[PDB]
Amino acid sequence: SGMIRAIVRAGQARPGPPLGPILGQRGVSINQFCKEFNEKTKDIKEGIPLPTKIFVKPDRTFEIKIGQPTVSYFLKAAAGIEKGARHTGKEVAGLVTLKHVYEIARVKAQDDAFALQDVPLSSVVRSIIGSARSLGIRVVKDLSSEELAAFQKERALFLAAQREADLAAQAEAAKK
Amino acid sequence: GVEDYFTLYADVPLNDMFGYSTELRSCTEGKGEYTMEYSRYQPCLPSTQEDVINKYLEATGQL
Amino acid sequence: EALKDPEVCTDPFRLTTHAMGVNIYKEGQDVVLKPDSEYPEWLFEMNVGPPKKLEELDPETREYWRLLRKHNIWRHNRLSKNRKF
Amino acid sequence: FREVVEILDGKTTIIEGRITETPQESPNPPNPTGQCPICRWNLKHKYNYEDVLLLSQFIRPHGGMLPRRITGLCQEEHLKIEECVKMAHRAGLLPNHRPKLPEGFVPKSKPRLNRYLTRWSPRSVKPIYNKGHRWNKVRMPVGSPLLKDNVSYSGRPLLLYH
Amino acid sequence: GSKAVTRHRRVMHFERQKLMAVTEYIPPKPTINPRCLPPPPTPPQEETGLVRLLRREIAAVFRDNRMIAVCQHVALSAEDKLLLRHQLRKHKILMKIFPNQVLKPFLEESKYQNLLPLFVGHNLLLVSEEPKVKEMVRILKGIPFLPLLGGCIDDTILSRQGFINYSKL
Amino acid sequence: FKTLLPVPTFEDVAIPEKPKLRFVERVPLVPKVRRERKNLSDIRGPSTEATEFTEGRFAILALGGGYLHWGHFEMMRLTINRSMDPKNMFALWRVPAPFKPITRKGMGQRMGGGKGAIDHYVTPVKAGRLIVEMGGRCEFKEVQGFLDLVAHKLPFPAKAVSRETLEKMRKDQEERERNNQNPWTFERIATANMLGIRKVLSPYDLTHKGRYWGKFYTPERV
Amino acid sequence: AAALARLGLRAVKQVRVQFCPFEKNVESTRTFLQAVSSEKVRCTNLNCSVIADVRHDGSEPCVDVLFGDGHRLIMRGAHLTAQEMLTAFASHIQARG
Amino acid sequence: FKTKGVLKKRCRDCYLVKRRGRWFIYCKTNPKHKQRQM
Amino acid sequence: RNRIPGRQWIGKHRRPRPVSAQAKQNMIRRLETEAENQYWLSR
RNA sequence: GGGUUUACGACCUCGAUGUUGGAUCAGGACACCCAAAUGGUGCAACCGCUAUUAAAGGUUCGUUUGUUCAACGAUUAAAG
Ligand SMILES: [Mg+2]
Ligand SMILES: [Mg+2]
Ligand SMILES: [Mg+2]
Ligand SMILES: [Mg+2]
Ligand SMILES: [Mg+2]
Ligand SMILES: [Mg+2]
Ligand SMILES: [Mg+2]
Ligand SMILES: [Mg+2]
Ligand SMILES: [Mg+2]
Ligand SMILES: [Mg+2]
Ligand SMILES: [Mg+2]
Ligand SMILES: [Mg+2]
Ligand SMILES: [Mg+2]
Ligand SMILES: [Mg+2]
Ligand SMILES: [Mg+2]
Ligand SMILES: [Zn+2]
Ligand SMILES: [Zn+2]
Repeated sequence: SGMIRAIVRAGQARPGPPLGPILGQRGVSINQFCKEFNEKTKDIKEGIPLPTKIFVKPDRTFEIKIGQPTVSYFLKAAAGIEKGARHTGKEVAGLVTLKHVYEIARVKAQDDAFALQDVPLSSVVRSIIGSARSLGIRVVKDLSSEELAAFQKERALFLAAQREADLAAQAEAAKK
Repeated sequence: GVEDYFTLYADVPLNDMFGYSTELRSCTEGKGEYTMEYSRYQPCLPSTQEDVINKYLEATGQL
Repeated sequence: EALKDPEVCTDPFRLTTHAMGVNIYKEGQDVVLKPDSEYPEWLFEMNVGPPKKLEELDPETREYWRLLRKHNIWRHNRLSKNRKF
Repeated sequence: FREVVEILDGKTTIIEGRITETPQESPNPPNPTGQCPICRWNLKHKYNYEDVLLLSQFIRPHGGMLPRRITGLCQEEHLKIEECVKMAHRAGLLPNHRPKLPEGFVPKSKPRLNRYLTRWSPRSVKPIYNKGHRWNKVRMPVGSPLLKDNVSYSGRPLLLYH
Repeated sequence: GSKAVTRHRRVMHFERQKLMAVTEYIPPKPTINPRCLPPPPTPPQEETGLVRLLRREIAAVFRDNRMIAVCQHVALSAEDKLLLRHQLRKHKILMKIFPNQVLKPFLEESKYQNLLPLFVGHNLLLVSEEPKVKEMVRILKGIPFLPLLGGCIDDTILSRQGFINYSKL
Repeated sequence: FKTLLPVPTFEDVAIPEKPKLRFVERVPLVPKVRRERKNLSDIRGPSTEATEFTEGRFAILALGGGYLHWGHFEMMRLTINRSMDPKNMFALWRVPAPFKPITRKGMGQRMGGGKGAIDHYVTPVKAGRLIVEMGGRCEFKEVQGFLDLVAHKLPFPAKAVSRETLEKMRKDQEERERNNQNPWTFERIATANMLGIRKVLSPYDLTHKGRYWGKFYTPERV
Repeated sequence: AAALARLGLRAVKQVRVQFCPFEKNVESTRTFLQAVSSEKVRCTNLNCSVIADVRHDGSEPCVDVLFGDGHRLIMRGAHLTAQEMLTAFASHIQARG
Repeated sequence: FKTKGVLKKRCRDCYLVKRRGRWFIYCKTNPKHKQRQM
Repeated sequence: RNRIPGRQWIGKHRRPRPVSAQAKQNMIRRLETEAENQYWLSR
């Protein structure tokens, strides 16, 4: 039938949308796919998302190809934040060191993309740096002793003020 | 949803739910069924508010 | 159906000590930070800031023409914004 | 000229291309330095729909026109020659430049009305029932306006709308 | 009587109509049309940085490496293209793609004029140091409709049969 | 294969504050109480003011004469504000607010009795005057595309021109008026009073040179 | 390639293009090969075998299509255009099969 | 068919053809894009 | 059928009678005569 | 663009161009209500809504009102 891309959680493979109707229209069952995915990713920490490609054949059979997790997840973990920044460039979400970037690149090099592409780690580090720039996470050369926490305190205060301002704007739009 | 059967929740006003079992069955070939219960109140949209106000005025006669 | 709950257990210290998100499998084994005597120099010999400019690149290398093609695509996209089809 | 031939011998189809001899340009043109065929053979503003000996040089055996990138005419001369070939085909010249339909040649129809200098197509023009008054008169177009630059030996302009 | 400024174009007096018709503009018309007149001399086009870079790269490729194989660039899926690229970089052989508009003049100016019938359609330049055609033909045999056009092995132009013979040698 | 041409880069242009078009009032802050005559000379003839660019690079040129009222002003303002990019483009007016009072009379009134009552205000526009002038770090293709609509919806014929297109059309008009072939020109005949043509001509034709007729302007008339 | 992909080539077994790339009349045959060996033509049917025979002294470029109706379309293309060969092959495939 | 004074292609699959002396915007995917120049 | 409103050559809507080549030639001839006149009236 | 309504003008008639509605007979235009051939639809079907072409033929009977109109009753393929 064709190939389907899906970013699925490690062990949280539910038989509902946004993956149920697609596979159902393709013809493949959903419970079989969820079982196979859970048995294939049971060794993975339940919760982290990873892209996978499902090749559905004309005889209603399917094969699964699982790769490395999402770079956004890798960066959020390495920075210690739950959600990225809204206004990229104007605000800073986290702080990741080139060491952490190199480790992320080394763990991610063994995927479909960077396997089909014989490319050294330099370009993968560049891709990770670009992804971090898009997420809004700064990459300092060598700065992590306690100033990471010094910036984390200001970031938490900024997030609190942002939540209060968002609630105030919602209340204003409600009473207007 | 579970399997070949999706379950979609929504918050629809009661004034807009009249005659919905004849439309849902029409678009689902008689296979779709729905259940609804009163949830909460909210400020009505200006169009239906103007509609019910004009209805009240025409009921009490004078404009 | 959300992200991993483990996120910066001890943010002031653990994040500086090493990265915890590199470990993917359920068996918790975090890798050491591998101090600066391990990674090669190309890691630090790359731009970690804003990108370069077309008025700063020299028109005899390939990245100059790559950025010029990017700018040409941008200009074509800006011009084709009035597609009435 | 190249010809495509097909050979069927027991559920085996053979498609072949055969190149035959073609006539070339005459050796002595009057204006060799001209880039265009017509404008170098000095036929510019000289031909018409009657000059079939010139209009039939570049057309397909089924009456179709030939591409400009293959012929070499300048755009205006190409458009003029296209309109002249259309007018000749409508007037009845070039009768052997039509497809041979042995099944359709038997059911004869109404006799062909004689015409010449026909601008539009006979199956697309509607009859002018009002015809207008003297101040607003619905004139009938005759010939093409692309041939308005031809040499006029009498000096009078060609009446393209009458 | 209408005003001096109206909306109905205010049809003029007959004398003014005649004056307008007489004073109408007449454009200058030359004796001979300049379109397919003998054209002006050639406006020599100047070389740019892109074509200079391409010429320099092609010269460096033809000067430095030894095995220069010419293959037909087949339109396959990019995933299979990346797979062949991986299999090529495994044996340390690379593939290049150059525009014909910059490759044909360089080829006919250099000593590789005998490769002209090879560089008309889509092209793939297999470039490698230490020519090892055995593994190359081994990995090209897996794909049936990717035909080896030809190439040169240390200033020796060979066809597909020549490449097969050099591999078996 | 095609060559890679460089792209135009705009850095010297500065987007001012409030780049959108300002709101125009239907009636001036002080209404004209005294009723004025409808001088049609403010439409007749070529425009003398607002004929050149001030700070922008594109504009809406009026190839004819007419009146602009609050409906036209609101149309232009709304269309330009909703179709422009306030981060890279700015627009400004070149015609004043409606100031000329227009009188009207009720239906069923016979002729005479005096002047009517002021109904609305208009802005006189002559041929060759700019209406809206735009600038910024944008090209002309998109601006022309979204300004042709306003130029068409304007009463008089209008075009979306730029500096280059305006200079090009003016130089083309000069070239035509200088390489004209026939020796007889409207200007020459009217200035010399040949054939006694001043009897049918107008005293303003000596300056209009046959290019302006009432409120209309023919740019191909030398 | 698109005209072939929108044709349903599932009813063809083998297509072999035998040519010599060192000639002066193999342009049409090379483009025919590249059009019949495109990715869409590959994915519309995987049972087909597309062979590209490269010789040096054959001097007669040609194409041979054997399809499962027991049919054999043989076209010795020395002067035909690629477009004409494409249209002929497509019309024959849609006529038989 | 809609009889209009100014024809314009409403999608990339509309084709403009001259038939019976008029211009026609024909569309095979969206038949509601059928326009006829009056 | 095609009526001219009002009088033929008076109102806002008149007869659209065009200018002919004969009238153009006559005007050009008169202009040439007047040009020769204003030349002879120069010195 | 047309000249159906009201108005504007006051050009032909004041040694007369008799003024609303109806009865009889209707001529014509199409900007088609029906009947006919089609296109698009958010056209499933029955009903519809628009647009194109076509004017040879039709376009009801009653209560109230002087009424043209208007409301209402029963129909028609329609009650232009
Ligand atoms: Mg690149
Ligand atoms: Mg007057
Ligand atoms: Mg207008
Ligand atoms: Mg009259
Ligand atoms: Mg009149
Ligand atoms: Mg009347
Ligand atoms: Mg009036
Ligand atoms: Mg009177
Ligand atoms: Mg009077
Ligand atoms: Mg009277
Ligand atoms: Mg009498
Ligand atoms: Mg009648
Ligand atoms: Mg009609
Ligand atoms: Mg009907
Ligand atoms: Mg009738
Ligand atoms: Zn020519
Ligand atoms: Zn369309």
